[PDB]
Amino acid sequence: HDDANRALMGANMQRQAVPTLRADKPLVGTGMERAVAVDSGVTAVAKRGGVV
Amino acid sequence: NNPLSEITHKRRISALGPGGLTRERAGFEVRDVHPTHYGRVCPIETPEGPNI
Amino acid sequence: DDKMHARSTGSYSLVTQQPLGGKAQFGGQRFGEMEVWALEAYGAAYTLQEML
Amino acid sequence: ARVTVQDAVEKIGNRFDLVLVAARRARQMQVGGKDPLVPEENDKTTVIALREIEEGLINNQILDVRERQEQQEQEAAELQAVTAIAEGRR
Amino acid sequence: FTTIHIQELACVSRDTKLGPEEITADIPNVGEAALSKLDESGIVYIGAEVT
Amino acid sequence: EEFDAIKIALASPDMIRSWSFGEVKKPETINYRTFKPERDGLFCARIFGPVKDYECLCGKYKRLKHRGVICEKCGVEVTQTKVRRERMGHIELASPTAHIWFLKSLPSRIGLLLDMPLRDIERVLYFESYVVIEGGMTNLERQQILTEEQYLDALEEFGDEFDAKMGAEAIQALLKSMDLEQECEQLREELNETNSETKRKKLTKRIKLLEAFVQSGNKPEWMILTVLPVLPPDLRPLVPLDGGRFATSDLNDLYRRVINRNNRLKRLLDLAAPDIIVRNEKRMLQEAVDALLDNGRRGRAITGSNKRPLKSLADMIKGKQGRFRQNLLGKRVDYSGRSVITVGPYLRLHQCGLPKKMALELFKPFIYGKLELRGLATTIKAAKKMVEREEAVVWDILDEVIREHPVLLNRAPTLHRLGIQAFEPVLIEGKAIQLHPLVCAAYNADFDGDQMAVHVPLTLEAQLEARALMMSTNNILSPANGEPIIVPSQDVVLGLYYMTRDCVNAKGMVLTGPAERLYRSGLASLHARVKVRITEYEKDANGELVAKTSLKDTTVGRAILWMIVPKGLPYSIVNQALGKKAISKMLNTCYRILGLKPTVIFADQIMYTGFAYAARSGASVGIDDMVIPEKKHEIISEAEAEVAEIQEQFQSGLVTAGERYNKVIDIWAAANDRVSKAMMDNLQTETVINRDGQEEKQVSFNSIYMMADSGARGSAAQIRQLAGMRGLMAKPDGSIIETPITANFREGLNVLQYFISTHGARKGLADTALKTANSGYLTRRLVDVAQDLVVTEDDCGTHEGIMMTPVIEGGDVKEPLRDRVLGRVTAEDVLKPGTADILVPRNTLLHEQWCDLLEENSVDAVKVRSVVSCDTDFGVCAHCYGRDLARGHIINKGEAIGVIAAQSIGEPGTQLTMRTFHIGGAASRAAAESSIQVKNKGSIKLSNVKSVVNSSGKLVITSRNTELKLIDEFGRTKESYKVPYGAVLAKGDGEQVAGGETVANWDPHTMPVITEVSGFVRFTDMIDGQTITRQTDELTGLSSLVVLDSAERTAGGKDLRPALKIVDAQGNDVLIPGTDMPAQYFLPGKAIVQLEDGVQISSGDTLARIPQESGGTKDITGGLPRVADLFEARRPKEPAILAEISGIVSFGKETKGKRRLVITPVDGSDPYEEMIPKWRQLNVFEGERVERGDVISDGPEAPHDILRLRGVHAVTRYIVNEVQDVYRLQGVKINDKHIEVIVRQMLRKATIVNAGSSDFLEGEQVEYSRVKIANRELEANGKVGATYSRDLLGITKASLATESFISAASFQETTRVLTEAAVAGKRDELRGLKENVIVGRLIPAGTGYAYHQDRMRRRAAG
DNA sequence: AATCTATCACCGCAAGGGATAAATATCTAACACCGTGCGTGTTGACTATTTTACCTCTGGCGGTGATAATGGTTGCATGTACTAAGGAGGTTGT
DNA sequence: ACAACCTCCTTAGTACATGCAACCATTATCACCGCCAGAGGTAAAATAGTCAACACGCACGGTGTTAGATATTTATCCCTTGCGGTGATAGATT
Repeated sequence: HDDANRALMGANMQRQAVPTLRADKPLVGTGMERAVAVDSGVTAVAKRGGVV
Repeated sequence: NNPLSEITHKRRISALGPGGLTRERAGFEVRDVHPTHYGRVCPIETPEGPNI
Repeated sequence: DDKMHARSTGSYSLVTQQPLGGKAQFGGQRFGEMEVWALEAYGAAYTLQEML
Repeated sequence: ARVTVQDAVEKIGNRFDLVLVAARRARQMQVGGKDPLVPEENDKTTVIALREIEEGLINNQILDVRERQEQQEQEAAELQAVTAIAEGRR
Repeated sequence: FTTIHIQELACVSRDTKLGPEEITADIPNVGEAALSKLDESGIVYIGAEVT
Repeated sequence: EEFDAIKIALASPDMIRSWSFGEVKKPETINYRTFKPERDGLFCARIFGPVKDYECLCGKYKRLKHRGVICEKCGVEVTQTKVRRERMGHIELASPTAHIWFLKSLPSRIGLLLDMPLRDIERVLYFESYVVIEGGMTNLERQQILTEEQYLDALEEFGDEFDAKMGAEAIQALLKSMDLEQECEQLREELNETNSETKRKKLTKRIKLLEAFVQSGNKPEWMILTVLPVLPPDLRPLVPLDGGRFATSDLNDLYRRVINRNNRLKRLLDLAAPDIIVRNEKRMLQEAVDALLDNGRRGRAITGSNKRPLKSLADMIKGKQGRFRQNLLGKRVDYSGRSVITVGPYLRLHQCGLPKKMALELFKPFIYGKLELRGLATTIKAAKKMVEREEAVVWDILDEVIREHPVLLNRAPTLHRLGIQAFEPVLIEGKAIQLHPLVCAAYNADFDGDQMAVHVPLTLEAQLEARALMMSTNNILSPANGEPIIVPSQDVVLGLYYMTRDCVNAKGMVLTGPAERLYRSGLASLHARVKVRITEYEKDANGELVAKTSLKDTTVGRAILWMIVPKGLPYSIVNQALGKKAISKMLNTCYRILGLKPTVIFADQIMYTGFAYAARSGASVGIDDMVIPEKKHEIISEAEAEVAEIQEQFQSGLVTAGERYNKVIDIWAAANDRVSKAMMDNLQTETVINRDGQEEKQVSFNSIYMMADSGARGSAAQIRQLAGMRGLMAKPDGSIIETPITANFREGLNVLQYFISTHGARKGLADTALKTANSGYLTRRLVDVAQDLVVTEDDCGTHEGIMMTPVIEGGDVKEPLRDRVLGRVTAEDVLKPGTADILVPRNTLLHEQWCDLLEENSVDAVKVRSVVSCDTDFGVCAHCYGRDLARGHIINKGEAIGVIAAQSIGEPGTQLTMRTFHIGGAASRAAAESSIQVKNKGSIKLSNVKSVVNSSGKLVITSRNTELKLIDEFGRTKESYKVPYGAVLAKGDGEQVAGGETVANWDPHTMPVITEVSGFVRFTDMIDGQTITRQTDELTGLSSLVVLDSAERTAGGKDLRPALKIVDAQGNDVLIPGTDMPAQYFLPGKAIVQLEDGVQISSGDTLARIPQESGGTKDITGGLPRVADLFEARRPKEPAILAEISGIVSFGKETKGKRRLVITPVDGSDPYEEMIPKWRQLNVFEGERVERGDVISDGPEAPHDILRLRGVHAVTRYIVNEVQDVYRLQGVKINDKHIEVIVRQMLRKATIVNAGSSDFLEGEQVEYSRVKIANRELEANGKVGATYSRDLLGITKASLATESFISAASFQETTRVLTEAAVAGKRDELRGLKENVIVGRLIPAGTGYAYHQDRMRRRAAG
């Protein structure tokens, strides 16, 4: 439902975005909202697992 | 700026330097799209202005 | 937030006695050739001579 | 008047000679405090300079009429001896 | 939508004919409240606010 | 009294010793255990002055204590550190040596003093060969070259009076023995009866150089110098650094390398070494000198370890980075700043918002400058505790500014005046810049975190002129025409449109009230349909009030606007829907009639009026603001089914693959345009259910439609993509694709529809991001040529002028008389009989209502004054421009037309080469330009008129500016419409109407070119090829003829006037009834004739057309390159000939490249010849025979020859129409008084074609303000002189040699310019604008025009 | 510019809340004493403050080596888009 | 006799505007080591001094007692609240 001239902006505004004091998730989404949390280790993940 | 930006930064694809050209000494060989981009290189995840 | 850059007076380029320019220099900012064309077009000679 | 100002151009018919007449009042206030004949209504010196042609009178162009004649009505008094001075050139 | 940042600023003491250069707080009658926040070595404390 | 201006020559090897003090002898700058900057080297204090302030080396003269001395102990001066800025050094060159800008400077300069191979003059300077120099016991003679291995015995009988020698020494020696008391006077007798051409194309460069040397004080020795002057250290600022490192940069190190090479060349001569080592070191020294001068240009560059070249001396001048552009014509500035723009809706129009700590920063000179002047701090030192604190005492000190102080504001890059304006502070929070909403339009403010800049004026004079000249309230209008651009802005005008729209049911289908508090009484709306008698008034030109009264059909919001409207104009103007389409014209009407203050208040108070109600409209974009036509289903049963058989017809053998591409893309266009019809019924009316008690089929309240009918931001090209079909796109090659988007943004886009339209979007956004340079660089070079037109004078005596017309392309009225004539002045006593037989004398200022009296008589031509019809020296005379368009008055004596006109073209070109191309993801057009329709009960009044009745069934208009007034039952006009010539009427005069009712029509692309009279068809003022060219089709056999006028013609008939005709049973005019004169119908080019001679037709029937895709203030469009040579003024580089002799044509005298045609007149006895290009296509071979210039080949007519073969007013009447009509197709109606500037400044030069006894030569093109020396003394003392004229030199040539030459040095190609400034030893007069920018003076416009008048009574005392 | 009747309400005038200041009682601080120890004084012997003298450091800088060594390096100015100028030379013309 | 003209020769003159962020490296190359300077070292005496001795003598600070202040407690007083009775407002008219 979007023209390329604003899809271009969407592909950059999400990148110009910055950490904030009370951050909150994309409620609408694609599924990448959990991949992009792990694709640089910004969330720690159980590389073996067990009991904390 | 935030995690999504560094995650895509690590997989940026320049068209420049010895093997391509610059922002200045270049036409559309470095800026436009060709159909084999399908499945491979998204035509909207670029900076804006003359950097397109 | 980072870019509140005004100036009364400050740094000067020894190479030309003109202001330096830059936030990283607390500089003075460029009244350009196009900005001169507006004062020329207005017939505003004292505001122009002020910059010069 | 501060609240819009181009009407001082249409008051005369031109726009930069306007600024020379304004400056002729302006310097005589900013470097001489010379007498006004209308108030300011907070149009501070930058625009008291324009007030002079919102009206059309109080630069020295009417001191050239007033104070320059206060001399010359002594020249009229004294004309009875200005003859002897003007005869006494010969 | 308050954001949080971490930024860096630095200084030097050059090789003089002896070797060191000075670092202290003496700037008398120039802005005294903008001095009240410093180490013996003329440096702010970790944990102090500054503006 | 003031120092006048500046003069030039070159640095004579002797005269340098009047400015300098010794050899800058060594490379170093320090000495181990002492800082003492090197005694005799690049920091030689004995040559350049003291080190720390006043400080000599070695002791005894330091601090402010000692000054005006020379220290004994090391021989060093005691002055000040900054004396290192101009106490120059020198270096004695151990060879005569070049200077790069006389050799690498194409055309170059050394050859123009020797007339000997420029290819190898450089080797003679590299000291590779010998030449003969002087004598009277000659045997060889001068300029004979040699090697060196012979000379000997003849010296015993001839060796008293002859000499010959090597290289640069021998060239510099030969340059002693010419005699200017005899050379220059004899170089001119060829001009009597005999002078040639290519030898003139070269040697006039020398003849001009030598005459310019004599008239300016130059000397040819200055080509081949023996001394390098040395850049003063403070311009390359030699100092140490705290990091134990030094300022050794570039403009120091280049001199180390030169000093070293020259100190070897010295030692090698001092020892008389092998001459090999001397020859190599000469070549290495010239290499290092010319690389120090202009590094890189000598086919090589000098570099350092981080690979880079070193900055040359010429990199302070030649290209972009030079002083002219980086430090003079623009520069870094104090009392200034920048920040992000923010909308400030409570700022009144004269105001701007500024954070308290930014006001503190910008006003420090008022604080650290008044505490010490009231006692409000104990000292400026202690005050640090109080000023940085923003303490109470700061704010009296700042109201004493703010309460009457004009801040300046800036939105670079300032391609147009309104990008800079003046205001008044308001204090605020934050870190932004707050910006009044009506000027946000005038700036083009783009709120994506882009910025604006701020400048404080501090002189009393700058503040006086800022309020008088730059203030927003005092510059409201478009300089190109005169609509407001300081204007009710982006969503403000949806509020005003909403207050002025009305509805069915409406919470008030008819209802009224006052009182905003009644929006809280239970039942009200701004769409509720008020009616009220309102007595209403209209100010006359004399100042009285034409009182009126009327019933109204209106709303609460239309009634509230009678609070805001300046009630000296009538309520009935508000009785409409005030979108961006309409609202500007209320303010425009106020400006035309009431006065400035009334028009400002009416613009300002509309702002808050918009903000009170724009929100309460509830207008949105959302999923059911996106309706779709159901009957799209039926349309898909047509278009996709038409394609389905057509793709079989290709395969079964009834189409090829190629026509099939068009024959399917056209069907995709027809599918989009079919759906686009159903779309508008559903979007605008489809409430169907079957009344009574149902079916409110009203005009819709869909927001996406309202976003276009308000003009807020919407268009038909947006609506197609949002309510029916996105349609078609371009590929990266620019042409259309067989792959449509049959869906719209509510139906969706699949991966492929996204991906394909993304290619067109990438191409368009990449052209958006690049093709601006092809307009901005041109705009920069344009101002250098354009500047000098300050309104200086009054009538200039030029009793001549251009025959301008409405824009009538033969078969449309694309611009009426009004818009083009807008406050220009007549040049003849114009009169046209027709309806009121009006006469408008010469020297009358044509404000709009002079045009109204002419348009009733359907006036289609008027001789007017022109910015080209202007004799005035540098400046211009008021009659040539008449009325300013931005301040709005009879144009102020001091207004700078030159820069205003350049800006009026450079901005809209650069603007729309972005604002159309960022859209390439979809394409469509739609139009309605073909009919006129009545809207209420009334009676018809034909006006401005002739009209006829037609045997083929029609009633038709036959006049060029025609109108159709609508009247009530009693005599009140209620509407009027312009109506084209050839428009078919559906009504008679005094007939009756009810509304919903078409009353006139014409072709979608044409007003059909139509007859008054019945007879045979004929042609007149026409010749085939030379005025018209052919087209043909089948069906019955068929014809058409394209008309040709000013881009297209041969020499033999250049200025013909093509005119269709109606005639008797054999011969001549069926004279026009009631105006009994020839029945002849004149046209421009670009129209197309569609009936021919010997055909026979009726009154009110047709002969010609146009393929006019209408453009407009919509659809949109964009482009530029075809404009270029209309301002660079050459010929096509391919002379694809159109022949100059009729019918008898052959080949017969072929030659060693180009063809040679051989030709003869049809009844003559006299053959001629033509040189057609080597290989070029011919559309003819043996039988295909025509008049003087039909399509034998296709070469378009050269723009410079439109001057040479039609004259200055004729060429102006087409350059000021073709470029103008590109901008008219963009909807940008620039008045002709702007493109006339660029034509005046190609006409800046004035040809001269023989010698004399004044300003007179041959082969010359003098600045016109000089050559008037002819009339200035011929008419007073008789003298002797020659033919003189005017030229069409392009911007790339006209700029290179202005008299304001201080400006021209900034043009670029700065070597070509500065070498001519050196050759002419040139001496300025300060008469443009840029010259006084460069010398930091009052610029010769407005408030500095008001100072240049004093200089004009020093230059004229007695 | 004076008159008032007839609004929406402040006055008409009862109640009651907090306040602060009185008196009491607690706190601390200012002092005066005492004791400690340091920087109160001259004298005297020490040893190394400075000077000059002498005997003998560090670093100023001038001077130039020989079994013989005898055709060198140097990499990328730039690929585009324009087009104005000079350069070439044979010749078909001026 | 020269003139420019046909052709592709090469040359080389330019390439719009405002602003912010960053940090300041690579070379090798015998400097030889011989001489001697004023010149480094230091012993013994000038320009003059240390600080330990035994005296000298004083200031300062902490322990003790006293002083009075202050913050508490108490209780008084006034200014304020909220409602009510009915006020001459607001402003239309004289």
